[PDB]
Amino acid sequence: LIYTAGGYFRQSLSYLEAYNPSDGTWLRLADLQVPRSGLAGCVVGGLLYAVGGRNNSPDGNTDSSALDCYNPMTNQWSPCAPMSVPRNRIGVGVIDGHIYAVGGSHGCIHHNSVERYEPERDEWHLVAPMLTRRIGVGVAVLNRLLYAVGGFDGTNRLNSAECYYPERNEWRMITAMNTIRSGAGVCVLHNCIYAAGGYDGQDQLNSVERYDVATATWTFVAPMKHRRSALGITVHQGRIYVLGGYDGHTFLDSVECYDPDTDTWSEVTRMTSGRSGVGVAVTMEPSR
Repeated sequence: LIYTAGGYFRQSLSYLEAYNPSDGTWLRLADLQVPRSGLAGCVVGGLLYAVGGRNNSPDGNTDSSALDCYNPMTNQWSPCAPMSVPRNRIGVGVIDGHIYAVGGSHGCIHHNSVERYEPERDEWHLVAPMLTRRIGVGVAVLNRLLYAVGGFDGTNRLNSAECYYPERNEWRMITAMNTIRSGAGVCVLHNCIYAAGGYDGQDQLNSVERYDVATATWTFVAPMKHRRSALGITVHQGRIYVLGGYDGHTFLDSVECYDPDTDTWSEVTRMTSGRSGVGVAVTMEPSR
């Protein structure tokens, strides 16, 4: 199952919905404890983690440092220890069962900080900061290395990408993308880092480009059918899924799937309601 948590459409949502690519169905599950947009989702030990984001309530607007975990066996949410700072429009990646929270904003502060979460101790430790302040950053893990791609620094939208070495504890710059992208969807498929969509300060983008480590190069692939930024992205059974996003006029509910063997995109499903800024991950389906 593909899970989408949170999101945004006129305000921040607490929806938690799971998609079945063979059923067609969307499952409504336990709402997030607090409505949140601009968050990230990941899966460690089967549990679905929802990280950071912001609560845009009609009453107030607060960036979040919260970490919350969802259990598909219990269909229940449980809070974890929070990060050191609120991180809206965050990126996250998993390395050896540890959650890396990357960038994001807190009010006017644009983070370059990065922190690591250890699920076995429910603890958060700060690691080496990034070379760039990046909110709306895409994050991926390839061969146990953490990559931070694109983003916005508060003044400029970025096309650069950097790599973090966990044991070396430092970041080093890599080849920049062909396109400046903030709020793109970044994932790993096979051994290539995919950057899809995003916003370049002027247009929402449908272009997709993938980074090959062996040649240290970003090459363009088949573009999506719909430009979108602040989209959700995940990989399921060797195919990429992008969910939602914002195209400058509407909050999309389109869900596109990319088949790498044919370099093509297809529209498989719509979400129950358009939204952007979701967390998205894949884990076992819940329990009847």
